[PDB]
This record gives sequence, C-alpha cells and structure tokens, in this order.
Amino acid sequence: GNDNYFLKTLLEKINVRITVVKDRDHRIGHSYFLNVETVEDLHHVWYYEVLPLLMEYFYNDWETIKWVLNEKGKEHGNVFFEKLRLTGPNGEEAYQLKVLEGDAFIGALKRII
Amino acid sequence: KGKEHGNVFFEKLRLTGPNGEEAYQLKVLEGDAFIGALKRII
Amino acid sequence: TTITLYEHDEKRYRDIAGDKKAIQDALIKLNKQFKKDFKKLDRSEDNSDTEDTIDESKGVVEVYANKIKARHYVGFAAVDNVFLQILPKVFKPKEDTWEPILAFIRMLDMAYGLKIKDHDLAYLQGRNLRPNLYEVFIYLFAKSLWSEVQRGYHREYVEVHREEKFLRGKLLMSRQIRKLPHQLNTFSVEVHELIEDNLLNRIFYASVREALRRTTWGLNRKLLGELMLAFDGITPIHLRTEHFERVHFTRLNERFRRPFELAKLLFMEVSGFFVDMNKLFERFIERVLVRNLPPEYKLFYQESYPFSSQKPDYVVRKGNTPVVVLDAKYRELKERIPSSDMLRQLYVYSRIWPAVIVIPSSSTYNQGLPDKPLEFEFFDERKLFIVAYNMDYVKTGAIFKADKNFRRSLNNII
Amino acid sequence: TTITLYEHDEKRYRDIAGDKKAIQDALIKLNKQFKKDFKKLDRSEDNSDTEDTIDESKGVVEVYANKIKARHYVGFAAVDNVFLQILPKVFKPKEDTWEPILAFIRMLDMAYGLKIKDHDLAYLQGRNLRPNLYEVFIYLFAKSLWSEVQRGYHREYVEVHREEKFLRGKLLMSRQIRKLPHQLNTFSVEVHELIEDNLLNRIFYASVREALRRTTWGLNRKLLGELMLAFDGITPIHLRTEHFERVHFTRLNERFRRPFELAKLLFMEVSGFFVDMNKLFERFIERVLVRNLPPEYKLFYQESYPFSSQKPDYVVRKGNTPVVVLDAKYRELKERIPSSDMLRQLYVYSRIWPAVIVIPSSSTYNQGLPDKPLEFEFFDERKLFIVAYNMDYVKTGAIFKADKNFRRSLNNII
Repeated sequence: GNDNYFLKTLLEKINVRITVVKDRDHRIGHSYFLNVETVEDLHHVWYYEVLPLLMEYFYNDWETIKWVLNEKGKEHGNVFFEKLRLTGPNGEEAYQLKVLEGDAFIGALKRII
Repeated sequence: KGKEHGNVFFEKLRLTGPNGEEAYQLKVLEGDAFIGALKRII
Repeated sequence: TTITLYEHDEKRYRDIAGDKKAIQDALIKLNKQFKKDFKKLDRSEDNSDTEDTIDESKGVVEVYANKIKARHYVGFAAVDNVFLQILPKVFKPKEDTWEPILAFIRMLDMAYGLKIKDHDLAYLQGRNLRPNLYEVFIYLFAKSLWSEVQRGYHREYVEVHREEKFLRGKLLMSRQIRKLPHQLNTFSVEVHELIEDNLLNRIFYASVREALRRTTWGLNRKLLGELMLAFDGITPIHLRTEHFERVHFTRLNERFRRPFELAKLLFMEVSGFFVDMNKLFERFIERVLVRNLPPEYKLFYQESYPFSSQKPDYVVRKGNTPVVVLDAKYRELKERIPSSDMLRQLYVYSRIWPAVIVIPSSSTYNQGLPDKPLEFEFFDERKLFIVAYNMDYVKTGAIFKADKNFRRSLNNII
Repeated sequence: TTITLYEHDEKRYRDIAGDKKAIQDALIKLNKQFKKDFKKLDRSEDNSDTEDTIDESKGVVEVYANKIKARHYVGFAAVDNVFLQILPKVFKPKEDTWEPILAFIRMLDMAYGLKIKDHDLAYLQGRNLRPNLYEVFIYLFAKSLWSEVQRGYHREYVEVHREEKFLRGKLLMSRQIRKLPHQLNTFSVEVHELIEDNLLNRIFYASVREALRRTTWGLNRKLLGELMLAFDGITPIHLRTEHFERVHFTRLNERFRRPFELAKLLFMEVSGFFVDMNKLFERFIERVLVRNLPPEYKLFYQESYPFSSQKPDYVVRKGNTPVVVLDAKYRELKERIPSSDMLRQLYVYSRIWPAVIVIPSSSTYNQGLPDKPLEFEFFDERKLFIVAYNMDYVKTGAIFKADKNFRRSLNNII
C-alpha cells in the first residue's frame, strides 16, 4: 500500500497489545521479519514463525489473541482465526486458524495497523 | 501513585486491555529530570 | 467497579459506578458461564427451567434495560473488573455492609460443610476494609495456607533412579554391575529424596499466583506476597481440573485439606462460585434440626414416589412410627399464611408419609417475622396439622441464642 | 416496525427491523402501562407476583440486553410505531403467518365471549394482506359497524324545549301563556325530534377518527373512510372511560352491541389489550366440556377451601355425587409425565373433592402430542385416577373434527 512505515507499525501495534494482555517478556521480536523479500516470504513468516508463537503464548484462550490482532467480533471472513460452527457439550468457542493467501492476506494484515 | 506519563519511573501505557486491565512500563530518565524524579520521593 | 446485590433486589444503572455498557458486558459472560457449569450444583424445589431461562441470560442475574435484578442464586463472581456479590435477602439491614458478609460465610460454614475457623473471620471484624466476598475467601485461603505452611512445608517423598556424583540412599546393583568401566565415575542410586515441589505445592504456587494477580485488599497482598516467596523454588504450572483431581489426601498431607478445598472452590475468565439459596437454607436447617431433635432421629432427602418423585427436604422419625415432615422453604410467607405453591406441596408430603408437617422459614428484621411461639396451626380438612415454625437468626453474631428458642418451640411441637 | 412474538419465544435485536434503541423504548412504556392496568383482567394459576415482577419491566415482555422474550400474556399492543403482537405458542407453524391469526381470534371468539362472524374472518383469508392483530380488530370493528350503519343510522329521540319559528310537536302551554306579546312571534314547543348525533354516534365518530389515524391496511382505510363520511354532521368528542359507561344498551340500539364492545376493547398512548394465555385456555376448554358432557353438568370455578382457597378450573358433577375434577393447564407436559407443580395441585383437587381428576392439555404440531386415546393413567398411592387428556386443534381451520375425538375419549373416561 506504499507504506514505508508499515512493518514498524505492524510490530508496534502488536507488541503494545501484547504487553497489556500479557507480560512485557512475551512480545514478538524482530528477527523473524528481517528476511522478508516478497509477500510470499512474509506470508510464510506470519504463518509459520509468528502466529505459532501467538498460539503458543495464548493456549485455551481465543479471545485475547483475537484482540492482539484487534480482530475481535469479526469471524468467518478474512480472519486469521475463523470461528468453528460447532459449540461443544457445554459450549466452547474453540477457534481454528485460517491460511489466507494473496491480496486477501494483505487485506487481513492492513487492518491490524 | 496519582501520576502517569510525566517524570515517573513507571508510566502507564495509553492502550488498556480487553477486560479493562492496565499495564505500566519502566521509563528511563536522565539529567535533571531524574533528579526531579528523585526529589519527590522525599 | 464493585457492585453488590441482595436476593431479589434491583440496582439502577444511572446511580451505579463505572460505565453503563461495561456492566452489561460483564453479566452476559457470567450468565453464559453459569449455563455451562449449571449441572455441578444441586437444587431443591428451585423451578430452574434449565432449557429456556438460564440460556436467555437469566442464569444468575436478570439484566434489563433500566435496572439489574438478582435471582435466588447466592454467592459471588468476579468478571472483567466488575466484581459481583449476591448476599441473601435475610441478612439485609434496614462497616454498614460488613455484618451480612460474616453472616453469609457462617451460613456457608455450617450448611455447605466447610471447616473454617471463627477466629479467622473475627480478625477482619472492625478493620474497616472494603466488604467483598472474593477478598475474604482469598484471605480464608491465604491465612489457612500460611498457618499450615509456617509449621511444615509439605515436602513429600518421591524415589528417583538418578545417576549421582555422590552416593545417596540405596545403591542400585543391577544398574551398577552392568556399568562399563569407562563410565564408572558416577554412582547409580535409587534415593528416596524429599522434594519441595510436589503436586500439592505446584498447585499452591499456582493458586497463589492467580490470587495475588486478582486481589484488591492490602492485607491479602501482604499475605500472598509472603506465600509466593515461600514457594519460590517451585516450578509453576497452568492450573486445570486434572491437577485438582490427581492429588489424594493421605495422612501425611491431611492438614493441607483446608487450604486446598478453598483453592478448588476458587480456581479450576470467570472466578468464584454460586449456590442456590433454597438448598443452602435446606442444608443449614438440617444442621439445626439433628442437633435440636434428640427424641427423634432425622434424615434429610428421604424420598417417597407418588404415582415423578416428590421428596421432602427433611423427615424426622423415631424409629419408623412418627411421620413428622419438615420441608424447608426460603419463601417470605407474606400475610401470615402459606401460598398456593407451598401448601399444595405440604399436602402431598403429609399424605404419602396421620402425619403432621412443619415448615421452617427465615426470620430477621428484613424478612417477615411472626410471634415467638409456633405461629400458625392449620388443618387441611383431613385431620392434618400444619405448623409454621420460624427460626430467628443470631447467625449475624457469633452466639447461638435462637437455637434455644427453636428448641423450645420444637419441644412444644414434638 | 412490525414485531411479532409467540408465547415464550425470543427475537434477536440484530436481525430485527428498525432501530435497536427504538424497540426498547417502546417496551418500557408498554410494561409500565400493563402495571397500572393489570388488575382489570382475571387470571388462573398465573403465578403473577404482582409486587415485584410486573413493575420491573417484565409485565408483558421481558426486554433483555441481547434479545426480546415474551411472557405468557397473549394479545397485541401498538406503541410508538412498534406494533407488537403475541400469538399463542400452540398455533406456531413448523400467508405463512396468517393461519395463526385466524386461529387465535377464533380462540378469542369462543372463550372470551365475543360474537363475531366467521364470514367476517373468511373474507380476509387469501387476500395476501400483511398479518397484524390491530389491522384485523379494527376491520372487525369497522365491518360490523358499516354493516350496522348501512341498515339504520341510530337516530335516537331526545326531547328539547326549544323556541322554534315554526310549530313542531307538542306546544308547551305554560311557557306560551306567560309569553309577552312583544315576543309572541316564536312558538315555544317541546318536540321529540330524532337527533343523529347521539352519545353512541359521538363515540363511533370518535372511535373511527382514532382508528383511521392509526391504521395501516388498504382495506381498513377505505372502510373507515366511508364510515367517517357517514358521520360527517356529528360533532366530535374526546374519548374517555366515562363515555363508554354513560350509554346503556336498550332494545332500540341493541344491534350496535357488536361494534361498541369492539370499540371498547380497542379504545378508552397505548392501544390494544392483553389477556393471560392460561385463563383463555381455561375459558376455551369450558366451551368444549359443557357441549361435550351431556351425562354430567359441569360448572367452572367451583371453590373448596383448604385449611387460602385452592379452586379447580372446572369440576363436573351429575347432580352432586360424582366428583370428576378437570383442571385446565397450558403447560407443555414434557416427557409424557406431569411436572412437580402440576401433579401437586392435582392431588389436592382430588382429595378435597375417591375423586378422579382429568387434566386437559394443548396438542398440535408445535406442542407436545401424545397418542389418540387417553394417554396417561396415574395413581397417587391413594386409589386415585389421574387421566391426561389432550384436545387436538382443528381450530386453525373452521371445522370441528377434534371435538368428536375429544368426545370419544371423554366417553371412555366417563
């Protein structure tokens, strides 16, 4: 989107939402995004190196990770964790991550800013 | 206790969490700002 | 914000603290959380209607457009920095809201089966703290733990087959005979060493860590701060429901029963617990009756099936011959007469058990108070004898003066 | 916006038309209006709890944070361009919402005592109009008025002692003898002239003027437009409750009874009326029983007082000797067994009346349906005989086929 300050404000809008729902020592570093060359490389970094860390730090908790990405209330679309339709025996949310691709992935990454 | 964002050693981040929680952050100071931050501990 | 309710009492959204939108967001999570965890708690003539009412965001609290109304579910819950506590309506007064807290926990002491101490609660009486049910049950957990950790630390014995540079305990021989001489420089022992970080200590390190994060007093922050320093070497765990089941209470950690049951009552999002006010009075009267009825033994929950089984809350029988049915009702009993739903059930409980029936009801300044003796004798045109007994409540204090008055009225009834 | 509810049914605020804030403003006026006018309508085992529940904005509708839930009060109301209609849950289907309207008005025809015509309702069947209870009761008022105004206009006679330039009627003599000759040029008569604008015509001009202002169909706007032209010379009035009481129904305006009772049902802010669904079924079954029980005469609302009087909905006795209690319940009767609140009242009604007791229950596609004969025989360990009878509902149609099946099951019960 012709934004030179994009990957700076991506981790800043993630880390300042990480440090207020978890500790300061659970943030996302900047060695993962230091090797991006194309969008497909950033697609691999955001899905195999950063979002596995957010699923690891937030276990059995799908609402707070939905607020870290500030995508709360938005499900079944261009969302990094779509809502499963099923409810459970007593009722759980129990989301599932969604592998996006192409310009739809950037349309889901633009609204993290 | 009733100070934030100024010459304080622990400043509040301006983005609260989902359930209304707040997280503070250590703030480095220097020069006469740090001495003025020490002269109100007394 | 701290919001407080009495049973069947309402609060205005305009007078209330905090935000109007913030409280209604907290309640819809709590009434939904009560739906998934409804079946763990037992009831008694509750008329719960599990299918429709609880899932319509009316499980614990009835959240309305202009007000917030409490149902007959007593206890507390802390959700989203909106701490809700529901006290019984019987302890409602005419430090101003510190007498009904210690009244409700003492009624939660005798009925529910807890073994807390009265000098644990009398320490807090008069220290002008902010009244809160979560701040006292964290204190009752933290004081009973720090009084059971100050004596002994609960270091329990496990055996480890460890390769040690020294020799401790029994030397394993089948693992040392088959040791090659290039690796002979370490003994292979099986030592019964005492570990400080057992499973009961991993829980109490985690139960304190999730308590100091969510406490608001200045007394509990000092007490849990000393408990967390004593448990400093223990590796932390994430608490589950499997951890609270995997430990068993033997004789060597039996003194840690009192902090653990309170750690299971508060920990397992949501926090706290709720119980039905009808059953908690049905359990509380059962402590009073068996103590106060020497002539005839009384059993609670005896059932006789009509035609769908309608069972009394309590029945007392000396041997087997006298049938004196005692059905505990939390109803206010307005206009000195039982209602349609009450007396219809009293008729069935007497007929399927020449059987007199006594109904105990609450009595304080807030609730409806009759005269001192057995207030209402009734006959249902079948030579029945319905007696309306009323137990006064000195349980707000620490002395049981009304138990003597309840015994004197029951001795005239027996 | 038009919102529709069934009994004990919920609607989402996100899917609903109009505005979220607009509907909740309309309901808090309606539940408050039901509080001041609650005592005019009778109930039957309603468990109303008049002190607390109705004034907490739960009188007719339970307005919640996430949804809107209907209580068991059937009828309709129009408030602030948010027209609410509550149909019974029995007529719920699996023109799609036009069958339960004519089912409910026919159940409002036989039970409540109205004398509407079936060809008044069959005119609307199939004209693809928008289903609305206010649009049909305005039509039932406007058609029954325009069919009773087309024949005669209701010109009623009043006598006036008027000074007329001509001579009409009886000439007053004591007022003409004492007339000075400077004012002899006018007769002083007492003529019994017929006036078109009587009190019943001032009401029907005002009842149409407040109906055409608040109607939404294209059929009622044409019909009330012709009614307002026929009443053009009448001076209008502001309607009150004193006007609907000051008229009396003699033989010369008895044919205007049918439009006036419907004009009193709709007019007297709020509009419409509400009735309890329990009593309306208690009244509707009473029409079915006395028609279907030739061998034994049946009286509704007979009371026998225990010890506070618990009275059956209906009792049938041949002379005085057989005691066959028939208590009408609107309950769904899940799992083919009566509940705790139902069977406890059935036990009292049989004992204070060797008395069998029959409970009639609703039966359609939506409600729980048992088998065709008498479904459930029960004994309450006292040689009792509890029979669960079920009346099928062909009342959505115009033919009474199920009345023959209800008679055949009752003939095996009698």
